[PDB]
Amino acid sequence: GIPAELRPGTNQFLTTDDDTAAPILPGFTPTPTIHIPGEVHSLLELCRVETILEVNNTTEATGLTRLLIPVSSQNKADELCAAFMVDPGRIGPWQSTLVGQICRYYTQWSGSLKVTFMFTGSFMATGKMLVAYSPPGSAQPANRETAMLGTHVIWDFGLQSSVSLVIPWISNTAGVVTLWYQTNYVVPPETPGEAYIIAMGAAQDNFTLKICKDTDEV
Amino acid sequence: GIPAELRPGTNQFLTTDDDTAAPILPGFTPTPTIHIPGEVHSLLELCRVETILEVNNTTEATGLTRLLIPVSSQNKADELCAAFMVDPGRIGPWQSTLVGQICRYYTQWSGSLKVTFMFTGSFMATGKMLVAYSPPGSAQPANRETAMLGTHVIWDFGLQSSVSLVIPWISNTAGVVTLWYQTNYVVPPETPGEAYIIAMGAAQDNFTLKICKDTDEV
Amino acid sequence: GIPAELRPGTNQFLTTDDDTAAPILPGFTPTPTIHIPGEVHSLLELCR
Amino acid sequence: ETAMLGTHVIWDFGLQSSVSLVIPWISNTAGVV
Amino acid sequence: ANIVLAYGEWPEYCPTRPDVSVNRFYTLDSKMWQENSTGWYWKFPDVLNKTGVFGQNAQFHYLYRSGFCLHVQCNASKFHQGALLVAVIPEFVIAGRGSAPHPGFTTTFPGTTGATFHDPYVLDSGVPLSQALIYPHQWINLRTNNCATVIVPYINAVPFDSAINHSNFGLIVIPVSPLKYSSGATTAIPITITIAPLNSEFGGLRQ
Amino acid sequence: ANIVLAYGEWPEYCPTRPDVSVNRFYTLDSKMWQENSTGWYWKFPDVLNKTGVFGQNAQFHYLYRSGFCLHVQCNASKFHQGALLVAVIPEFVIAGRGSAPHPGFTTTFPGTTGATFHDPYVLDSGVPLSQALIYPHQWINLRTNNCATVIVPYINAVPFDSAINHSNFGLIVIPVSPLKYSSGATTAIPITITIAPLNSEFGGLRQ
Amino acid sequence: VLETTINHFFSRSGLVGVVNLTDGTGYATWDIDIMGFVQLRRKCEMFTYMRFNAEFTFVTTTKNGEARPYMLQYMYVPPGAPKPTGRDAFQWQTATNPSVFVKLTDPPAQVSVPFMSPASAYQWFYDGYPTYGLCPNNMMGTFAVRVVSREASQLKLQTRVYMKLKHVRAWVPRPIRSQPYLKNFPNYDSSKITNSARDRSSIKQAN
Amino acid sequence: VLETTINHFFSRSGLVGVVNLTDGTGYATWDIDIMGFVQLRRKCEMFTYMRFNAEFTFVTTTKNGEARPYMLQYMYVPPGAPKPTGRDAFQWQTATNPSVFVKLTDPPAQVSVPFMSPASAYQWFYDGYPTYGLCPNNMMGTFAVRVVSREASQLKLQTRVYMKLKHVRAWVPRPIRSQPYLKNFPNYDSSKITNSARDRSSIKQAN
Repeated sequence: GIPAELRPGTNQFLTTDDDTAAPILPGFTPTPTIHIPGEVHSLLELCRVETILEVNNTTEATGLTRLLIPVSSQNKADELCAAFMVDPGRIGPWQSTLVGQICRYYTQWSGSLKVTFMFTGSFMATGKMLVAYSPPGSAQPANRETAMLGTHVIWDFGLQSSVSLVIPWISNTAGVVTLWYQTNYVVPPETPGEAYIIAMGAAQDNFTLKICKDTDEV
Repeated sequence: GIPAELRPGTNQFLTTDDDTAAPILPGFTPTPTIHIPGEVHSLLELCRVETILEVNNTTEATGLTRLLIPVSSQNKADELCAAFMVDPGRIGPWQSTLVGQICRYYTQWSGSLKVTFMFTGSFMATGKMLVAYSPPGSAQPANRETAMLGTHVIWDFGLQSSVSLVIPWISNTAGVVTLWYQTNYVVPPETPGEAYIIAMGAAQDNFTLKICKDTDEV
Repeated sequence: GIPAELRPGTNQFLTTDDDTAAPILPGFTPTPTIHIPGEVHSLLELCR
Repeated sequence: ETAMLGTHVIWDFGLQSSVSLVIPWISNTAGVV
Repeated sequence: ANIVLAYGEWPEYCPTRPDVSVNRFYTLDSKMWQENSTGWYWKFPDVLNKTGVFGQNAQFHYLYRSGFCLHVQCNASKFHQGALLVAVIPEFVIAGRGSAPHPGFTTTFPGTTGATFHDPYVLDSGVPLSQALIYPHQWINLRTNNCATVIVPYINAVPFDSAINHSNFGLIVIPVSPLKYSSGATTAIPITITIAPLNSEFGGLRQ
Repeated sequence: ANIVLAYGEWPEYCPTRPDVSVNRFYTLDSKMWQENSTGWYWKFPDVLNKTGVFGQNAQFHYLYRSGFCLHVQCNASKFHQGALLVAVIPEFVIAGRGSAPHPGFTTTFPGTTGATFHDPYVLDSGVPLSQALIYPHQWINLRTNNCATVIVPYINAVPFDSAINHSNFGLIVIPVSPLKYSSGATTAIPITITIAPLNSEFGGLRQ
Repeated sequence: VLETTINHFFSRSGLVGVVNLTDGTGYATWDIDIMGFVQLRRKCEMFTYMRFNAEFTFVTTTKNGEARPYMLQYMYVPPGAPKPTGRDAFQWQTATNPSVFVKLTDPPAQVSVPFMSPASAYQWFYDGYPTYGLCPNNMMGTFAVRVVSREASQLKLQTRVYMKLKHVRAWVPRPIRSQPYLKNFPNYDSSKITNSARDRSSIKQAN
Repeated sequence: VLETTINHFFSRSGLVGVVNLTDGTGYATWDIDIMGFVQLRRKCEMFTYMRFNAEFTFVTTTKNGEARPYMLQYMYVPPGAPKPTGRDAFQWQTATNPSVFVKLTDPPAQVSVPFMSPASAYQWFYDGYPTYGLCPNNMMGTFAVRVVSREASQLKLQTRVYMKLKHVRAWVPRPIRSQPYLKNFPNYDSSKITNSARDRSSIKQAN
């Protein structure tokens, strides 16, 4: 007969509460654990993998062609190839990647994003591409030289067929990655004058996510 | 007046729950334990004892004759004597043994089964018998030489009157044990030309049972 | 606010139960025990 | 695919322009390459 | 050989322990195993209740406790075929067969003559005979061996109990394989049982 | 180079482990990548189910467990452009496309010939292809490399399972970048797959 | 290694009786027995000697289901003590019969009856005379229910008893029954005998 | 560093089913499944193998909302065990099916079902034949509800089940689904295909 008074908060079912429950089958052991490869421990492990962005999500595009940035020989220098924002939670190109899907299950995120471009053109066809990152709050650059001043990477197809651009930091106006025709898409005779670039994004060791939430894709 | 809130799951009677109850007669000692031989501690101890299978469970058979596999002299070689599946939980010959009755109180089981055949014929009558075990998923062999290739034991009545066949492993399509007339049932003059074989089954040190359940024999 | 669920068997008065009760006069001492001869401790002493 | 199961060598022109196939043993029905 | 220790336990000592001729070998009347035979059973305290010194002790002592050395032998020829299961069944409660009849003393306690099984398949108890190998048992095969030795200790929830109104265990022999023979052979072969009550104790010497 | 260890795990040993010619290199028929191609998939236990020693073992053994060394090569010229994603998908469940159809064995288990993707965008499973890089994958760029090596260990919730009724994983190759070429070039370029089953174990030798 | 032990084999609460009050008889008794229901009778009869503590839970309800806060008395009458005869009879007030007072709206009453047989173990197969062979050594007591009130209400009640065994030991296993039960005596049907195995087409067909 | 773990990613109770009693059918069953609702189906299908213990809470209510103290029975039927067919059928009284007796006015009933698959992990993508590809390895049991009463009341009920996962491990992550679901099979619509990203004006506009 120990004294005990029912403090308020009893007689209630708290959904979030981490409290134990009486087992249905006490003393019943489960199947012993075996070694299954590919064990996960956090969603960050799923966030740090490169995944294709749907940068060509514009209209009049079929299924597979929506993942491809079309580059052509008949495009002048100092011209814009493609542009997309950096924030993955908001709808757009990042609605297709995995980090832009996992971050929709949370409310807040903060870390450095990695963007990769991989070129699918003839080995005999080369060119140059300016990949410029516009920090948040700055409008989309209208000219190639304005985009050149900020963070950028000069990408040469002849030497590197896949370039990386680490974005310093983003949070929950967003930050724009633009693709600029630096010189041209030169092409030898008897070779298609139209190639494609695929954009793939991921996260880094700085990425953290706070406060879960239910998605709206369903 | 220690703080304490009634977490959900109170005010309920959980049948499975392993929780204490207030004794009706507190402080009342029971009769002191004496040494009674034959103490049991698990159902596995009851499973590892040989017990007769009802392999002759076909129709038009009386009580005692349902446990006997009839072998006769007027049966050619390369012929089938009797066949029965290995799984004890499913109805059939194992519905009569003890391991096939205890395993009906559970849902799942996994281990090696032992099958024994004991011959009841004249000491002057000998013969040969092929005991073949067909692994699960393989249909019942139609010929003696197809059954010979797999797991088998050559059984000679003149030397051994009781043979053992350890089944490698079974789980919850089943596995078939077949009895083949290898040569013949030779018989001296003035001696019956019809004998019997009794089949008895058990379990091994590998047998385990998971998740209890209520039987349907009642 | 420690977690605690009311296991079945509560809200009942078990006559046999050997459970404590709240004293009517807490902290009130009884008359100190004196030596009274003929003390009993079991019914066996009365049986022999 | 029937020829693939036995002894074989996968020959890629881009990498190797000349491949070798040692035949295990022959004697005096014959063996086919 | 054919030695079997029931439950790996030996009849033992904790009363008056005579152990002079009460431990001698009593041999019951042989049973004639026939081709239509169905089996027999013996409730052991009842079996020895009128056999000389053991009978005198058991009938005139209130309490009793002892083990038993059992030897079942079937004398058959090499031209006879058949099998015999010899099991000891602690508290072998013979049941009725009313579709409520209450057997009778001739069945429940059959004496040194024993009684036959009406339905050997159900063991006259509603339990299938196939599972009867859970008990301390012994196979007798006319082709292999004739002697079946079982040493059964004292199996009871109480250290002592009366030997006249309670049956400690039952001994059953059942022809699972029917006896078969040719023309001119012995149509009924005998089964012999010998009893050696090791470590006998008696108490409460009633008149 | 182009070496990839799936999940940083190697096919390994715990049955009968032949490992004489069951571990040899089986090379499937080349697939002709065209400009309108949509991709192909191979369920691996099904792929080798009739290829010599592995086929004999798999069809006639109940249980099976092994890893795999995979080599996907696309023989293209320097005047051809295109990209190819080579991913291994554990339990690649091919789904139906009824707006309830139940595919068919030609699709679910396509054999050594493989089957094409009807809707490569949804992976014929309702999942977008963009996120398919979560699996152990490899890019094949006709401008950079031709060989794509993936070493996949045994991925299963149970140590052994049948190789005839269950597909451990599926291997998919998809032209994310359509094949483009000029006039006079090879209109269809080949894709070659070689399989090396490291550390094979078999059990339950059925007929 | 835990789900096969005797303790785990027997520890699960289950309905062992149904009791109906009327409160026009007013009361209702229920003698404690394990063999009231076939499912649990078939489990305890698998052994010879058992020794356990039983926990009884009473899930009482009204005819419709709704529970007005009526007060109840569950009285445990150990063997030897006379059972109540009426609603207002003097055996209800006996202090030596343990009693439990609960309301209808209160959680079910739960009590623990210890192993209190005169012998050292229970036994439901008694071979002898005290089918017959009924042993008074295992009575376990009685349970009586009534509504306590200075005036007899009109409430109609139906009580359900759930019994759970713990600290349970068993000795001398014996075959599980196959014949249908006919309540204390292992009577079966001589004519209607159910073969322990279902009949098939022929002995040479595995299925 | 805590809100991104799998344990935290999955540990939150949520509605997994709706159950309606009528008590004129009298009872109502509900087979345990995770893919009943799209929100939680989309989360568990992100992985291949999962291993967890599920906690079920039943928030039952009347049609209006008011709760008379009626008594309820939540019976858990593990896979293999037959499910109840009627209100008074004999499967309700089976002692091996765990049961929970609570009142309407009592707090919600809460129970914990452990990881009890025959395999070492669950899997909702099974590639093979036992779309098809349904694995009996993950059934997790059943839940049945009825009002216990000697007479069938007229109460109308509606039960809500809330399931919470803990001690949860996952293996082999896979893409989250984008196509709408069509209940066990990953069927999608061939014609109606929803692009994972919303369409914008042109590829050169960042917004």
